[PDB]
Amino acid sequence: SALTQPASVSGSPGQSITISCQGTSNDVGGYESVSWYQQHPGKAPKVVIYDVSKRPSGVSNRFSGSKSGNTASLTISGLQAEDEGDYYCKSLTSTRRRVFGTGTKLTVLGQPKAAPSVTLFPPSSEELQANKATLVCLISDFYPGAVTVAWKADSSPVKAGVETTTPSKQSNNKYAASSYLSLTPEQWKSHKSYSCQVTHEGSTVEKTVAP
Amino acid sequence: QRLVESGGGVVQPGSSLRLSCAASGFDFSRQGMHWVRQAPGQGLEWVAFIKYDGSEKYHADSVWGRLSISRDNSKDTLYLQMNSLRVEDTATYFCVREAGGPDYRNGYNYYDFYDGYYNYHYMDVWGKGTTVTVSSASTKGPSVFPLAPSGTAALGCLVKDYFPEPVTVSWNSGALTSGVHTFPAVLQSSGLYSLSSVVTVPSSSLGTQTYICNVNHKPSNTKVDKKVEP
Amino acid sequence: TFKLAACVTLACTRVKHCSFNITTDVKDRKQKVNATFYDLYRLISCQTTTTEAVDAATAAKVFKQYANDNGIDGEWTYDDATKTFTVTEG
Ligand SMILES: *[C@@H]1O[C@H](CO)[C@@H](O[C@@H]2O[C@H](CO)[C@@H](O[C@@H]3O[C@H](CO[C@H]4O[C@H](CO[C@H]5O[C@H](CO)[C@@H](O)[C@H](O)[C@@H]5O)[C@@H](O)[C@H](O[C@H]5O[C@H](CO)[C@@H](O)[C@H](O)[C@@H]5O)[C@@H]4O)[C@@H](O)[C@H](O[C@H]4O[C@H](CO)[C@@H](O)[C@H](O)[C@@H]4O)[C@@H]3O)[C@H](O)[C@H]2NC(C)=O)[C@H](O)[C@H]1NC(C)=O
Ligand SMILES: *[C@@H]1O[C@H](CO)[C@@H](O)[C@H](O)[C@H]1NC(C)=O
Repeated sequence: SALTQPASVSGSPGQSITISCQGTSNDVGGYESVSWYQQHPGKAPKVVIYDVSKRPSGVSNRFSGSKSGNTASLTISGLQAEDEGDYYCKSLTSTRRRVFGTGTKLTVLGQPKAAPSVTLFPPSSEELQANKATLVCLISDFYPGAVTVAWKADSSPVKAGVETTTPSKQSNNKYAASSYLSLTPEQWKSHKSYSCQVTHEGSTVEKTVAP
Repeated sequence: QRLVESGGGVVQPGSSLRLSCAASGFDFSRQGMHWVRQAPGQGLEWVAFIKYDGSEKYHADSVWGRLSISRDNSKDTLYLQMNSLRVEDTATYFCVREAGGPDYRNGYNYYDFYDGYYNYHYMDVWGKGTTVTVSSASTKGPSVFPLAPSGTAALGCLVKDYFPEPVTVSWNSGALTSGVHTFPAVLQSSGLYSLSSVVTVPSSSLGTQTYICNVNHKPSNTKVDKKVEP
Repeated sequence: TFKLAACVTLACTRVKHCSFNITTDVKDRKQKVNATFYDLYRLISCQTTTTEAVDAATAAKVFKQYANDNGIDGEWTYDDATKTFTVTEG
């Protein structure tokens, strides 16, 4: 049973943030053996705290740890850009197993908010001629790198045949993402229009296409 | 201290695979070792731990006893025997060292049986990991469709229904790199991957400049060039 | 005559599995010993050696030297009813 962590936290450079890690009396609460790992994309995790509050050699003094009852916490003070990444707690358990928390994505807000640009492509003639159909919703130049996507057939929500990527960093350091709606050619031709609606920081950008 | 995993690959559910991890730069036989895994885009999951002398081992409920840890100290190697594989076993698998050493008290350094280290309860060395992908799909090259542009215009290529990862995409044989963005793949319910690549170009250049996406899927030895036009 | 009981503390769990910590070829290091008996509970294992002396005081001086020579390091207790010195490790 994974230790409970918040899905995400965020803060501005220079600020402090704290990430919790909730377990039981047979793990977090039963030993002084909670450790924390920082993970950057495409790399192995790296320990930043162990035994609840101790720092491995070389780790910045800005990282600290504590525990009360069945909940442990990692605090990072004076946030820097390089702190951005995913953080995982871990504890020894009463059966000598180990167990990780569900992980927390930390965002360090290092540039101003930027609204997504959206381009929606209809199915190509080549794909329709292959008896298939895909709408492609391309989302670009936004920050921070998180969005929600909703598809609509006319004005009715469509949830089937949808796949969406996690936002990826552009060369200009903003973010882009993609969403796909698969339909049969019959579905595509039957509806009056399709919409891809992208919600970013509480604001929605929409594009529409029609046969 | 270095750990190097191997033995990963692309396999089908029900199959078996044996992962190995070669250890160097420390005294392997005195230290505990783990496997930890991470499915793509998901969190870390502890898989198993084995004591320095192999006398005791522990496994997560989710993997007992399909995945079994063992070690051979005479070869400085850690193993994970993976049987009856399931799609949900798809992950990067990391070989990982348990930090350890003496128990210091009353002015003495205490070691376990045969001078083994006691555990310090954190992980201090990781390999780069080995990828395991478990799927009912078989190798299949992509179908490539153009994303036609409707003072800038976006256009691109949809790379559809391939297995396994990865595909690479360039534009105009690599001559065009400004404003190009190739997206991560999505894994569809069908078990096949799809991705897209797009480029932002001057609207004025359309009908003058040719745009072709060059798609390469090495696992199926497939190369496709698709011209993308208005 | 007085006697020296050199003792070590055992932890035990018909085969009986036990362990104790013993000093090693390095004096500041100790290692857990795999001790089994064949026909956690704590036990004390002793071996006893001898001397004659005029004093309870002179006997200690001697026994102290013995222990120091052998590498026995622990707590010392004396019972005059049984005139026995004891050194206990652990
Ligand atoms: C020969 O020498 C050995 C080694 O010194 C000695 O082994 C010790 O035995 C004693 C007595 O039985 C044990 O004491 C018990 O300890 C219980 C707590 O143990 C857990 O926590 C320990 C402390 O951990 C913190 O600090 C350490 C760094 O110091 C850090 O690494 C941790 O992460 C954490 O921050 C921890 O070291 C210990 O680790 C052992 O077990 C884990 C698995 O759990 C394993 O992975 C390790 O490799 C290691 O073996 C463990 O996690 C404590 O709760 C308990 O207290 C209860 O009982 C006592 C009575 O003994 C009561 O007084 C008390 O009120 C409680 O009811 C007790 O104190 C100690 O853990 C052993 N040490 C080790 C390293 O194993 C042998 O006893 C010696 N043999 C003889 C015959 O003497
Ligand atoms: C301890 O010794 C006994 C008897 O030789 C043996 O059965 C057991 O495997 C040993 N324990 C370890 C951990 O080596």
